[PDB]
Amino acid sequence: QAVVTQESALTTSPGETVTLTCRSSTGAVTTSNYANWVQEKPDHLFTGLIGGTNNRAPGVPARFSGSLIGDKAALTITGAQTEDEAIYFCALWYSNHWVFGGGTGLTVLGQPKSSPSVTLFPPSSEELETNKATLVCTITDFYPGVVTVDWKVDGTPVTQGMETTQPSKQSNNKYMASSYLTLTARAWERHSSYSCQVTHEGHTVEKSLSR
Amino acid sequence: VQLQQPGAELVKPGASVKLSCKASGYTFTSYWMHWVKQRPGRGLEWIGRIDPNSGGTAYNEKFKSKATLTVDKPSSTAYMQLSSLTSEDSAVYYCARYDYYGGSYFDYWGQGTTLTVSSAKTTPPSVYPLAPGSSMVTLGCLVKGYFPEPVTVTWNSGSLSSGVHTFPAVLQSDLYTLSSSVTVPSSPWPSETVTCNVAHPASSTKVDKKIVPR
Repeated sequence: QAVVTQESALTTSPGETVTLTCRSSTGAVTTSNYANWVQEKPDHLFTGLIGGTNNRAPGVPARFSGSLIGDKAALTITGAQTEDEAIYFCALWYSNHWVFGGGTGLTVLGQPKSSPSVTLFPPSSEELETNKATLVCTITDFYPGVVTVDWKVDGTPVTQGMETTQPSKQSNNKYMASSYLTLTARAWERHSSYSCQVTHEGHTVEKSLSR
Repeated sequence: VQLQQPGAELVKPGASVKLSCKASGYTFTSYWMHWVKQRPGRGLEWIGRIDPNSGGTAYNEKFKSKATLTVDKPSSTAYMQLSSLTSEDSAVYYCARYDYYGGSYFDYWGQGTTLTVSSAKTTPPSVYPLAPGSSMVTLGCLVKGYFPEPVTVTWNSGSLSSGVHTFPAVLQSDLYTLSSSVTVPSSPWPSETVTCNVAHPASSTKVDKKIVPR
C-alpha cells in the first residue's frame, strides 16, 4: 500500500562519486524503514550492501555506504568502480511489510557514449499470408544501455500490441535491444504510416516505412 | 551458507506449485526467510516472509491469497506455494535470509526459480525474413512463435560471425519469438546470398531462409 521511488538510471564515471535516492510516497524516510539497498548483477545475482540504513553487510567494499539525506534513504558509492555498473534495488519496511523501489540502472562509463543504430523492418511477405504482420525494430550499439521506444501508426502513438526486450550487453560492452509491434495482416493494410522512435539519452531517432 | 532453490519449473495455467528453498548453512532460527518475485522489466516485489521457529507469517496483500509460506524444521527448508497460477505468475522467485533487524538486511539471496506458467506444448518456430526496402546494410530473421527455449540462430553456416546480433526472445501467446539481424556490407548484398540458420532442438527443427529483397 506504499510506493517506494528510485531514480531511473544514473551515469557516473570511474573514480567518481555517485548517489542513489530512495523516496517514500508516504512521507520522508524514517529509521523505521531500514532501507536495505540490494545490488543486482546480470544473470540473477543478488547481494545486499546496506542494511538498517546505516550498517553495511560484512564483506561489502567499504566504498558502499548507507545514510539519510533530506527525506529519502541513500546509497552513496564512493569511488565508483567499473564493476559497480549494476542495478540497485532499495527496500523499505512498514510495520509488517517490506516494499522494493523501482531500482536504479547505474552506468559507469568505461567506454565513450554511443548512439543507437535503428533498423525498422516491414512484415515479411510470407508472414502476411498467415494473416499476421510483425513490425520488427532493432536497436544496436547504444551506450549507456538505456533507451525508450515508441511507435506511431499513422502519426498516432501506439499503446498496445507492442513489446521490447530489456537492454542486453553486446560483446563490446555496448547494449542492444529489439522492439516488436504485432498486427493482424488486416490491421496492416488499414494504416499507412509506421515509425519506430528510439530515444537514447534524450535524443530521438526515427525510422519509418511507408506502406 | 547457500540458500539453494531449484532453477526452473514448467507449470500449466490453473495449476499450483510449491517452490522449495533448502537453507544450506549456519542457521534457520537465527534468520528470517523472505520471498521476492523479479519479473523482467518491473524489478522486485516482496511476497512475504516466514519465521522458522513459530511458523507465523506476514505478506504483501497483493499476494494475500496467491502465496502460502511454510517451513519444515527437520530439513531447514522453506516452501512457497502459489495457487491458481496465471500468466502473471510467470516470474523469477527468490528466497533471501534476514538478519534480525540487527544490522537489518538481506545478506544472502537464493538464486531464484524461473517459474513458467504456460499451456503451450512443444512447438517449432516459423522463420520469417527481415529485409530492407530501399554503405552497409541490415538484414534479419524473425524466429516467431516457438516453445520451449531455446533457439539457435546462426548466419551462413557459421561464415558470418560479425555484424550479427541475436536479441532475447519475448514472451507472448505463451510462445517465444526473437530475431537475428546481420549487418553485412552493402557490397556483399544483394550480390552474395545471405542466409540465416535457425534450429530449435526442442522440436528438432532446422530451417534455412535466404534473405531476398522485396
